[PDB]
Amino acid sequence: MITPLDVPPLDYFDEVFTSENWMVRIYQLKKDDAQGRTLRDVGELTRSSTKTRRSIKRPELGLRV
Amino acid sequence: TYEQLYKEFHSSKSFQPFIHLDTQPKFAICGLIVTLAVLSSALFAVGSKSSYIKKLFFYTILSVIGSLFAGLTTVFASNSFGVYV
Amino acid sequence: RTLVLYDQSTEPLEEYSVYLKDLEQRNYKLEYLDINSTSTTVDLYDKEQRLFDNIIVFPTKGGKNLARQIPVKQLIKFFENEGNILCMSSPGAVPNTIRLFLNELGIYPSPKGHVIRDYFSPSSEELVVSSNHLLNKYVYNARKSEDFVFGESSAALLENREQIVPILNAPRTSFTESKGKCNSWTSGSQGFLVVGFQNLNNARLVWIGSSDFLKNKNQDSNQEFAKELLKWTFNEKSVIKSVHA
Amino acid sequence: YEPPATWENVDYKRTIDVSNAYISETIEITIKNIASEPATEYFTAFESGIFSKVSFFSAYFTNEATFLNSQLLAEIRYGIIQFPNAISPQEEVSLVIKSFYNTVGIPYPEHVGMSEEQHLLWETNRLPLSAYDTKKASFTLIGSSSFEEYHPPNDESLLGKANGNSFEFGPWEDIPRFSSNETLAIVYSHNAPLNQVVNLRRDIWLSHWASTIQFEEYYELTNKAAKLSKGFSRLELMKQIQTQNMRQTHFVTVLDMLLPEGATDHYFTDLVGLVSTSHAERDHFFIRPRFPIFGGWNYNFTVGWTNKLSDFLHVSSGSDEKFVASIPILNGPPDTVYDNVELSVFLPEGAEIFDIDSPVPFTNVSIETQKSYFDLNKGHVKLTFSYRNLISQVANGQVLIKYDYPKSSFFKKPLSIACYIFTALMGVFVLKTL
Ligand SMILES: *[C@@H]1O[C@H](CO)[C@@H](O)[C@H](O)[C@H]1NC(C)=O
Ligand SMILES: *[C@@H]1O[C@H](CO)[C@@H](O)[C@H](O)[C@H]1NC(C)=O
Repeated sequence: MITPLDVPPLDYFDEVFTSENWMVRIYQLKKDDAQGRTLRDVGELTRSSTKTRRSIKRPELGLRV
Repeated sequence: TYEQLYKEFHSSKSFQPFIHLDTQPKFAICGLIVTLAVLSSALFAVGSKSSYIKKLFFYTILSVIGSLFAGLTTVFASNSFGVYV
Repeated sequence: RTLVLYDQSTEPLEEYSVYLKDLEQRNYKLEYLDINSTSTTVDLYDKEQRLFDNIIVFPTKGGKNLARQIPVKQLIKFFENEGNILCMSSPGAVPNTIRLFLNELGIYPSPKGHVIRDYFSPSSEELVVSSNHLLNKYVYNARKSEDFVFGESSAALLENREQIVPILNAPRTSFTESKGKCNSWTSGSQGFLVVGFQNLNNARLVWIGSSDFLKNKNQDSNQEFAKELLKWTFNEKSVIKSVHA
Repeated sequence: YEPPATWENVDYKRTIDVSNAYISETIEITIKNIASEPATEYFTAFESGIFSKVSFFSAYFTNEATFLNSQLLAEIRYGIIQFPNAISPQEEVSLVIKSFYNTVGIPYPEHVGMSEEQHLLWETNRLPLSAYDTKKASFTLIGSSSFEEYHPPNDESLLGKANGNSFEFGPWEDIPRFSSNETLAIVYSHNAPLNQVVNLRRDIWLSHWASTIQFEEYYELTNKAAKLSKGFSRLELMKQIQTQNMRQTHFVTVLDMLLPEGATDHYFTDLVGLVSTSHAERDHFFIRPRFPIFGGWNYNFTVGWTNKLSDFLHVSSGSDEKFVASIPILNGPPDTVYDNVELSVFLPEGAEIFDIDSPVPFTNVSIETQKSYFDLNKGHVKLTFSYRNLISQVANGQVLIKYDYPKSSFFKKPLSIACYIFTALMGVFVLKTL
């Protein structure tokens, strides 16, 4: 048995074809982000849009080279 | 002139085929039988020991006939199999 | 072409004419727009058609007005389609939509309370940044030493990626001190005051960390720097193309 | 170049029907002759863009069914109309012109879901573009459910008046000549699949021994409708067809070829083999592609069949060895548009053409030879026409070939095989006796 909550979403690929009986499935690589973000961040931004809010948090990151 | 060719087209008679395509397999088999019932005599003649001139004569005289019959069976069979002419 | 957002309450447009007139003298056709008076929104896209080629977001004070006018998910899609952007900020003006958009790019501005200050300064009254802090030659290269005037600026942290283009820096001594007991946003030379960004499609954003940089009352000290930064921002100073490979 | 002003349009009403995947313009004009020597000419003006793609241009009097000698010429461009009888210096005569373009409006949103309806955008000229001074003019659009404009003009006079089934325009009392300063752009609803055949080549194999004429066609089909956003997803497709939503969707699922009267031995083939989803009923061949052709997808396939030859040939009257053949020029899906047509007729091994006539002006005609099964010398005689712009159901003509086929070359076909068999036997003889 398979439940719809099992399979996680696919963030780096996007489906472009699948046969009548779902036998052969053809996916395509997504083009890398224009702004330089990791596509997982784009995914989490598009699936979690309204509730994912944080007031203020100083980001922790390495000193700019 | 398109008008006069189109006038001549309808006026004329239709096309009557030489040998209908429904009775060509019959001729195909009845010619396939004959074209081998004769071409075996050719090989028997050439194999048989006799005068060279007589062998040549009794080979070509009944080889031309087998040639014609095979060249007329290979059209009826080709039409009957679905690859016309 | 260019669109010009502003807010009369926070900062009147009458103190920015000198530069916008300089734009009107270079064939730019810019339509002014208010933030509250116009209840009807503005349309950047109609059926996948970019209307404007440039955007200038003068200081605002957050609110639901800006958030209605241009949300993040629309501004990203506009900037991605070769749309240049200029953007300003200050500890008196930190729009939430601007902050979230810049955070999505990689630039992190300061929050409302935090303000930069430097005790080692020739003029105590306001911030004077020396022309030795220029970090990128193609944007602006100082022919002669000068002093850019800033007032109540707000430095920004930068991530480590290949698109961000630091243009100015803050003096090493300076530091951001907030009213409350919050940790200093940026300490030392790690805090940048003017920061560009170049998309992979050759779109260009420029964030200026002070509302007092472009005011017409300051045009004797930082005239040429502003007139070159506004050229670089609108893709008309350093553009390269390869003809035959 | 401007034609000598000689006529005056005393009425000019034009109607454009956008209902069948190609613009079909119909202009009804009453015309008066300027007082001068009786002239017999007329120059209709097409824009240089539209004139590049026009596939049919007819013109006839309202009173008389018969047509005129309408012809195209060879930056406004012109088409020539010429009257049978010279018009009087001062006379009034009605006339009707029908043109069939090959350009349809581009999808406006361009990205629609597979269940939404698509809207198309078309750019034409509002004020009539004529080579003479026009007195009264009216414009009308028909054939769609809903019309809307796009960047409407401020002036009220230049604004369309909506109607229940049509979109008319107010008559203009005085229009000067060569006025093309207003580029109207209009969007309209349209749910057809917008087929387009980028390349068609159809072969017609005559054969007198078997007395059968067999057709073989190779379609390269492209859908021009709005592409689908978010990419393909079989789940949505197979969940929407189970509900009654397959009314007029804009993707191709089944094509309906219309063959001649009695066809046999139908086949439908693809580049990667045989397609099994075909169905041949009476006078209709239904075809299901491998995948549904959404917007922007290409499908290249082949379809063939066979007919009795007695319906297309006719032996002449004076002699029994002069034949006249009337080959149909197009029979495909109901409403497509062909961007190139290559019509090849393969007359038998020893034919010899005497006359060639076509009812639609072709671009190129040539004669070669091509060898086929049991063609042991010079093969068949191939006669190929090349047409450029053709419509599916209004470019209905018949190419008339007139050739001869003497019995001295009808019976050479068995003899040319008898020669090989006899040579092989006479070679085996020498090889075995030496
Ligand atoms: C709204 O805009 C007007 C523009 O003149 C300004 O004067 C006013 O202060 C603004 N009100 C706000 C931002 O609440
Ligand atoms: C017409 O077809 C012939 C035959 O191949 C070719 O030689 C000639 O160049 C063609 N002309 C045009 C204008 O297409």
